[PDB]
Amino acid sequence: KDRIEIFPSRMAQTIMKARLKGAQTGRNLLKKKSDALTLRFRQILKK
Amino acid sequence: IKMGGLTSEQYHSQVVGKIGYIARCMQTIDPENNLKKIREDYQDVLIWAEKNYRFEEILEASKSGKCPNDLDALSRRSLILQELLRLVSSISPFKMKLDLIESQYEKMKQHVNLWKSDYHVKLNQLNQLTDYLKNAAPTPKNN
Amino acid sequence: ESTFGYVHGVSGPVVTACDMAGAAMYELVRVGHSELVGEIIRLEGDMATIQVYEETSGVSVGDPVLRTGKPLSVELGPGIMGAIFDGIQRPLSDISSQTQSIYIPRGVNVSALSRDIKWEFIPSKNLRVGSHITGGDIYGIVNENSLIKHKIMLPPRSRGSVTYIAPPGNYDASDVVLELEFEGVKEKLSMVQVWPVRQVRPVTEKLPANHPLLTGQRVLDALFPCVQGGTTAIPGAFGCGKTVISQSLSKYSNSDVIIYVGCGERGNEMSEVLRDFPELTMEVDGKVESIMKRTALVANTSNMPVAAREASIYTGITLSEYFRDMGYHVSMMADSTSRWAEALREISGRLAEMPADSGYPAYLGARLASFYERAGRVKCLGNPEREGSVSIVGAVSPPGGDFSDPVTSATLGIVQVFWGLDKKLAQRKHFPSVNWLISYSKYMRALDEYYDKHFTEFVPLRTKAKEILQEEEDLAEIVQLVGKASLAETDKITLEVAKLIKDDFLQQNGYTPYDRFCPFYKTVGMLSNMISFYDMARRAVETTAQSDNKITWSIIREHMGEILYKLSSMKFKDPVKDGEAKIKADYAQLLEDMQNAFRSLE
Amino acid sequence: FYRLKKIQEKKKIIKEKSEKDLE
Amino acid sequence: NYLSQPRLTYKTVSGVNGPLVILDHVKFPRYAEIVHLTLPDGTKRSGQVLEVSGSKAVVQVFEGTSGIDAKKTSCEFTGDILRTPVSEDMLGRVFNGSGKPIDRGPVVLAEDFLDIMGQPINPQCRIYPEEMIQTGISAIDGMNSIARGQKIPIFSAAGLPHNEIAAQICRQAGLVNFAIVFAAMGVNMETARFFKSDFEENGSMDNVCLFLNLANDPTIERIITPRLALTTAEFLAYQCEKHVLVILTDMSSYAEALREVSAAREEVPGRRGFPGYMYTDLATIYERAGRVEGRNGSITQIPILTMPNDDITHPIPDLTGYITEGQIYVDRQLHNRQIYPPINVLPSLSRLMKSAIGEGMTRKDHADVSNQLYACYAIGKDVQAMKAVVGEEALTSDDLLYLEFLQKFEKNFITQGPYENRTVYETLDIGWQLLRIFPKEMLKRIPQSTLSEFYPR
Amino acid sequence: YLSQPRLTYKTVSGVNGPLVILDHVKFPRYAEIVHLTLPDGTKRSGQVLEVSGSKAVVQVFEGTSGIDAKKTSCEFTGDILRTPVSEDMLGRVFNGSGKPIDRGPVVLAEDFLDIMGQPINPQCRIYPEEMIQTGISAIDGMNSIARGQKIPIFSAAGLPHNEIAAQICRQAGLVKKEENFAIVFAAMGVNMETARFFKSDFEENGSMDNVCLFLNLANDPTIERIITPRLALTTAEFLAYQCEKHVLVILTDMSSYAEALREVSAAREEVPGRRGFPGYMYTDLATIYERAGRVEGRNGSITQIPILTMPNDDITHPIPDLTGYITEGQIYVDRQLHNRQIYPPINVLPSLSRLMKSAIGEGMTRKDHADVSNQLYACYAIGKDVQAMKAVVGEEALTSDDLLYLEFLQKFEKNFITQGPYENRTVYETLDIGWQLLRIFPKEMLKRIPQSTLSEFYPR
Ligand SMILES: Nc1ncnc2c1ncn2[C@@H]1O[C@H](COP(=O)(O)OP(=O)(O)O)[C@@H](O)[C@H]1O
Repeated sequence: KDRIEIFPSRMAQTIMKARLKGAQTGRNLLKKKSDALTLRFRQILKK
Repeated sequence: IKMGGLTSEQYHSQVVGKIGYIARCMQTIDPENNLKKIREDYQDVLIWAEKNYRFEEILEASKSGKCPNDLDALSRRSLILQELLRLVSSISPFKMKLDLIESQYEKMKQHVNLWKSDYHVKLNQLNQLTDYLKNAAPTPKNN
Repeated sequence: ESTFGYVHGVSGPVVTACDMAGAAMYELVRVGHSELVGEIIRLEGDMATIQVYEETSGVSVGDPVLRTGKPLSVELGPGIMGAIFDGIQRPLSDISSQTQSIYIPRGVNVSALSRDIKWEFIPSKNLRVGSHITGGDIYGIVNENSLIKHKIMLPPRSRGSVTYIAPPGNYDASDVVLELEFEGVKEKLSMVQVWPVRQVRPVTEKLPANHPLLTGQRVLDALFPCVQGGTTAIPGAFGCGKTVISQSLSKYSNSDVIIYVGCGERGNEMSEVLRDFPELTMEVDGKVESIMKRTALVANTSNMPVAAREASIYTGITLSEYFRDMGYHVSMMADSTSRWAEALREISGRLAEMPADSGYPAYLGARLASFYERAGRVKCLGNPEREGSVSIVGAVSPPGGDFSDPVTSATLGIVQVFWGLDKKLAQRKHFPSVNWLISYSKYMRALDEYYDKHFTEFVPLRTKAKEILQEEEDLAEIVQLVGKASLAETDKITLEVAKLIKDDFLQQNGYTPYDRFCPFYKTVGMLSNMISFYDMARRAVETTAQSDNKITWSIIREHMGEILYKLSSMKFKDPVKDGEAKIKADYAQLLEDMQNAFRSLE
Repeated sequence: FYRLKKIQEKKKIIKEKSEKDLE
Repeated sequence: NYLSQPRLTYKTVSGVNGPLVILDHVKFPRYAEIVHLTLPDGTKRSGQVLEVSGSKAVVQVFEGTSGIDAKKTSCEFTGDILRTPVSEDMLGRVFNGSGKPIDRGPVVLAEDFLDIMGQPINPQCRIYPEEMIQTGISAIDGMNSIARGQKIPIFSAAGLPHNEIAAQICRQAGLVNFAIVFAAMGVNMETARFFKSDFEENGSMDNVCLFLNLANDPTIERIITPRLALTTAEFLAYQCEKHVLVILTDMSSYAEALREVSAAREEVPGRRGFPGYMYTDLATIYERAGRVEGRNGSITQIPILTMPNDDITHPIPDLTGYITEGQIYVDRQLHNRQIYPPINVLPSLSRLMKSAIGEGMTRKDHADVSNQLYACYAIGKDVQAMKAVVGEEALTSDDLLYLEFLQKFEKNFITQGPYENRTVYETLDIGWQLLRIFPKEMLKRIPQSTLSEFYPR
Repeated sequence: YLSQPRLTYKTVSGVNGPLVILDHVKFPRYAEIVHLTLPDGTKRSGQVLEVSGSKAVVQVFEGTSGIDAKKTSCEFTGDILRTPVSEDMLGRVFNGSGKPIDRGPVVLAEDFLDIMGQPINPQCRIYPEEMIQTGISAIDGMNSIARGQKIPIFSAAGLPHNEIAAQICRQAGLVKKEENFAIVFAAMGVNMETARFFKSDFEENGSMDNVCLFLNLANDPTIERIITPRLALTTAEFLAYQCEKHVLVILTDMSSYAEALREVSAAREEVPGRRGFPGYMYTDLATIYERAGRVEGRNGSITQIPILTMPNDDITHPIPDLTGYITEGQIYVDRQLHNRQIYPPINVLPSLSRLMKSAIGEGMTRKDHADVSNQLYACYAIGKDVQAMKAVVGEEALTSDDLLYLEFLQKFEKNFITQGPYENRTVYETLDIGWQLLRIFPKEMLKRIPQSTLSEFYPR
């Protein structure tokens, strides 16, 4: 539920830091996708 | 040694126990000595109690393998005789023909696991009803 | 030789003693002028280290330390039932009587059983002078309670032939009731035997477990069943409900007697038991009777001296094994094995031993293993045949609420049943808070024969219940990324019957008159209706989605909203007011109402 | 840290006892 | 009988290490006896014997070891444990951490001396607490109700208004005479004055005793500060039948003294480095509560603790959680929105509410209302968490009603004036006028009889 | 020959958890054994863990409770722990110390052997080659066990590793185109239901006339578990290397063994490895696990399948971790598959078998075996990846190929892994099922299989 339950280790710290960078990157990519579509959508509304 | 977690002394003590109890049960159901097919299927144990031996003498004979000494077999053998003793005790004013006991003994002896059987359940129901009525006061329910 | 040594030193619950040459490890030893009670945990020369079962504050160097030879042991006999004992077997009712205090004084030596009470003794009649007798033989009944006939029996170490047996009459804990001879040596017995709590009381056999430990809780008895003779754990964070499960089993179960073991627990718990259990009643043979007659409490509240938590747990199981040898289906609430493990942490810390995980001693896993495995269904010792059982339920309390806890980690390797409680359910006041994804019972394969004999429809229902309750979580991980509009109609039906089974079957408000208990017939009737709705709703969609005339979950809800409300209402049926036939007839009418409604949709 | 601290204290005790045993 | 034998005094300091001073040549040391130390400059300190071994007594010094000396330090061994002079004369007075007076009044005349450790209340004599206290606060009296003689802490994040909440309880708490023990450990002076002033503002000061240990007072005195408070509470309750309430303030600043002593002794560490005995030490505080047979007294405890990094699972709240009769939670998510008192009902529970409510204590509906309020508040948080991802367009009309329930609930049921007293009956009526937001049949926690008597009004 | 009489001491200078500290001892040996006689006259065996001058630290097998620092008569044997052994140990049950627990007498020795064994010269290890059909497709196909391989079953607590191991004991035998294993079984710290389950299953299958069970139940003393696996392996080496038997050795829970080393190591104040186990855990586990495999000039061979309760479900815990370094792969049993009702719950991905490639090919198996396994394994892995994608990017983002890997994953667990408790599937039937699953994809997708093997076995 609240946590991923990878077992506490330097392995898990490595993997979770990489997951955080992956998730923040994925947020920003999908936010860029949203903004690009949002700009086109607002242009379409005016048109 | 060590069988079921019992020490050697305890294991043989349980055996001597089962021997003495089987003998008591037989003497209880058959003070007439007329359940002879049943009696014969316990003569190997009953003899050590029919003889006036001391407890430790039967123990040393069991340690020497002279007495019967498989505690599980003695337990099954004991149970068969006990459930007949429960039957007889549940109906004391009505004790049935002796061959009906030896017939029901055959039906118990044939069973793969008498302890799980409906026979034991029927005896439990009889004892519950009987033991209550040995103590319950006069009422419409109890009458 | 001296009967006493002298306190060489003290550190909290540990006392070192000099002039202890010839001590035995785990010998019971009195400490101090006030005669504190303790047990030798280590030997270090002509010198000993004693774990003390009372707080040592006030003990002085050079105080007398009196040996006893005996290991830590419990008196067993008539007058156990309904009593409350501390972790060192002192009966709290008699402490209260003799002292008039609000508190247990340090140094009390009160006898573990009330040796002044003349009990009614009924010798077996089968025994007589010269008869052969062995450990576990019932030489007589005592009519202790209207429920529990006490079945006095020869101590397991003893064997011999009957020198004397007392006639029917009234006797006490000092009156000689039986005398044996063995190897020319006589041995008198009173009605009270004494047993070392650390030594397992032996048995003829430990059998497989194959009769459900009936419990008031629907989710437990249906989806994760315990069995008479089986172990169980209830790991849960604080406030999760594990103590109310422990109460509920004790209040309402098919257990013939309950030993409850308040090891390190909050004091109001013991007061609540002693308030409720004399007033709650079962029935036997047409006589209503107070359930306290079938219980005993071992108490050691959280502020009582740490060491006594160990003696408490071993007392609770040793009493349980005594009643097991009588052929009773005993149950025993080990009401927190983590607060026990914390007492083993404490003694280990004072001994300066090397800790395993989170400070716990390395032998913790071994102590817990050799404790829960004292459960079983057993061919008793001795001659009149009995099938007693102990069932052990341990309320593990994981520090921080996390099952990575070493007590949990050991306990789960031992117990055959896991009822893992979820704090998120307890926050929502969903109770009993059993997480159905992580919980399990290993006994299902044995119990399936009982369900086949008495409830042949049940195994299909139990399977469909567990599956729907898993499919909910499989759907949730999707829904949280896209929204509920993604769901197929089969999935909406799945979530709805999961919500019924969650909020109206698994949920149970165990203090209310209607959720107080739940018979199996009520339980299966509720689950049967809910799963009958699932199969019929699923069938209706599968039957019609092949066409433009497709049935949907919304169509069903709008045509059958009263049926959903009736299904939710099923929990409110009350066994005190409604007979089994009446509840079953209402449930049959729900099945018919559902069938006729679905027949109108199809 | 705690296990190593206790090991180090046990060593210090053993050293002290070993020097006392020179008498 | 009195201890007649003349006291010894030792210069035989033979080591000093952290807060410990190790004596030698001591004649029959007693575990836990108290020792007074005179420093070379004539300063007086006090300390408890923590270990004894032959001639050695390991004394922990309360007032710190700085200035203890291996030649000139004089240890007067008192020959007994830490007794405290107690009396009903301690009401309307203020004490330092170790129970010395600081209100400029005289030393307490003992009506008796009691052992600071108390005694284990016999589980047979203990009476299960059930007579409800109204605190006046709806988030308590409605959904987390407190019984007379309950122990139930207030958990808070740091900087939350938990002081004001405790002050309000000490302004409004009463049954459907009363006296207060208050203790504070490691409190800042800017808050000590607030508590002292509040008991004056409420007019209550004559019926209350304040034990104050401030953050710059000695840390080891915090170990005994709540024990002194409880010993006075036992004297007032069990010896004098007073209906005592005990407030223990920042049990966290107490628990930090346990962690310090643990590290200084090298005790086996549990989670976050608290000693293994942390649960027992907390029990030795928290179990001195509840009624006892024949005595009309009833020690109620409301400990207060700042949870570190706001973490509910931290050892301080978590072990307190296992011991206390449920817990009351105060939350930033309410306080930032100015929702005073910021009590979040949902994570809260009261173990004794089960028997403190319903006919003869409170109105018949109360238990059912409480459960249904948890159900709707919880579902409201769940649909709020849904809206925060997928928007209101994904929510059904019923899901938006649960979201509206959470909003209307926090603005009315929890939101209350700092001096506003609400009866349980008024709290229940607010509960029902919120529950009426849903149709009668949606109230799935409530029986049909309760709905027929209480839903339509 | 022991022509000199045994000494005996009442010089127990300390007793400390499982340790008894003797003093005034004359010329002790490391790993010598002693017979402690308690005050009540009862006997407990022990073994010397340390010596220094007059002092000897005895580990006590039957636990230390009741030992007394003045009365305890401690008898030294003069020698290390040698077990008796004979072929008469087949058809019997023993406690972990090696005493009988059936009604029968003590073992009448054909020889005495040191329970540590002796190092087998690496030159003389004949390499394992014959594959054993276990009867379970997940460990006959995608993984396999060579006769002489060391391949343990890792399992989390509560999982059905008992049913796996017993299913292997029923089914397992050589590939068909006198010979069956003698099964040596050792239980350490087992719950009673586990003891009953194996003890019953060997008798109910009727194979009991050719097996030997050492039982240590959870309520038997901790220290006995140290002997128990070494004792069993010594019986295995006697039967195999001196009597030509093919032996299967099952160890039921190496975690309850590792906990026993932890308990005594902690009591000794030894420097710990991770999680407080003795730092020597690796070499210690090696002296157990390495005692396996065929030897020069013998036909006899020991296969070990040790079983190991993964603590807290953690594959990286030191007990499974150090085991994985020593054992020639592992079979991993997973909570996830168990919760899904997949019996046996073998997660094929972390499961590995170092010898398997040498046990397969023409004349050993159907010639496709290696190729089919590699393809199936990679497909299951891609399956788990696309299963995560079904949430992270959505079902609507899956390609037709990803949906085929998802269909493969489902059908594979339902048919490849799921056995039932008695279905003794041949290797040949397993590869037929393998192809029947590979047939889901277009031929060109099967990049791990050579085009010759595809042309022979894909169009089926
Ligand atoms: N089965 C239940 N039915 C109703 N309320 C419950 C139930 N289980 C938990 N609660 C409530 O939550 C409280 C906390 O659970 P409890 O078992 O008493 O504490 P803990 O988990 O710490 O042992 C209960 O006393 C009760 O008030």
